[PDB]
Amino acid sequence: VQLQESGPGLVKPSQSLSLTCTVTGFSITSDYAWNWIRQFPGKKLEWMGYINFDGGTTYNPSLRGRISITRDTSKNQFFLQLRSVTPEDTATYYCATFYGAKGTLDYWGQGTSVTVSSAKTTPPSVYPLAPVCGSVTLGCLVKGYFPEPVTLTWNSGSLSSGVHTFPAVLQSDLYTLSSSVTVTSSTWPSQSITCNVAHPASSTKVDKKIEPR
Amino acid sequence: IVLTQSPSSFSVSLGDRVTISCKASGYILNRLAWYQQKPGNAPRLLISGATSLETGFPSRFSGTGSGKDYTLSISSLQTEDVGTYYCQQYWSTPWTFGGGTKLEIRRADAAPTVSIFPPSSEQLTSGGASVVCFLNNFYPKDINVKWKIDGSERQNGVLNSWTDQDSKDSTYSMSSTLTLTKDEYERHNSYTCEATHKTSTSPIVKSFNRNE
Repeated sequence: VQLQESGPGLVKPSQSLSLTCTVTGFSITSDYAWNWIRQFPGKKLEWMGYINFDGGTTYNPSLRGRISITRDTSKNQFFLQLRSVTPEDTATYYCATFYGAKGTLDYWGQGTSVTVSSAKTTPPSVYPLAPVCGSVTLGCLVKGYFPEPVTLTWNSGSLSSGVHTFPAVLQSDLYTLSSSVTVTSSTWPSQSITCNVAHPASSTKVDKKIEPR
Repeated sequence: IVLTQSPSSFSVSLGDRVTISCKASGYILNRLAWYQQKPGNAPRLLISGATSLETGFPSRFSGTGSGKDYTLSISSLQTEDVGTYYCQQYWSTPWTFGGGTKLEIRRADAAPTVSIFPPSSEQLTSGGASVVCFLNNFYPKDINVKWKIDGSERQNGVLNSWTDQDSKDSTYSMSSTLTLTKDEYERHNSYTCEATHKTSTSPIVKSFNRNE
């Protein structure tokens, strides 16, 4: 009924990728097949395989010899192992259910993003974007981080209307993105504007106060 | 079995009909699913068995087809239908998906609001310089940005990033960032980002001068 993927978000090439799906609300031995599906950066979907409620497995021949799907019935969990990964295994990995008498992928987890890369986890530098000029739009430039993603919160999230988050791009091996916020000319710089930049992979949060001149 | 969707992208006005085709390389006997995927979310089952509408979706959605040929139709497009739609066969293993069809809302034109930002003193101390231009709340998505440094166009070191279509007003926004070294940046005076968009007969310009 409810599925939740977990596991490392960054794996180096040539190593094994291991993920866990924790299932609640339904026993993985009672019915259904329990599947792994992945979505590549270009958004194509690939079914990888399943473990059935009786423990039998079936795998996509595209992954022949490289995949194992196993389970722990005591914890209502099932697992993916993908061996000898390369950067082409970078994808969002989903677990999902199948019922033989229907045939579709009915219930899905939220997905977990895995990056296969030799690049090192690096927290972002946060730089202010303020008008030189000599409504007002401000921003924060979030540069030099790896892997994805980051979240930018303006004034601890209070500031809701008029925030834009631009998707990150790679620049010399590291991600860069920016976020914009637009506020009434009456509130800045009279009231403080701060961006708060969270990078879960490095367990860091950094705040930058926007200053005028 | 290979599943082919045509096309890969659709732009449709609110209230209009959309038709998404899916063709299987073999006969799949109606063992055909459709999924809707919104950004940041898992695919959600929409149609099973070619024609059966899943609970949680309205009758505006309908699946038809037989043999190798299947269609998902939306009779009257609504803003919450924005996303990517995939077909999937479950006739034979390995189960296979079509490549997806991304659906966006065709709304009225909207002109970009442009803002330009010099490199921060903080970034300059590290030896780099990024000049940032935001182009906010425009439609359609097609837009051309040109950077000029002391009046001369620069194309190297420019990175452009568009947001997804905004779920509220159906516009796009984008950042255009020009990255230079500190010494390259500090050798020139004027920095201009110029946007060409169908909402204006002339370029939409924002500039700053280091000598203020």
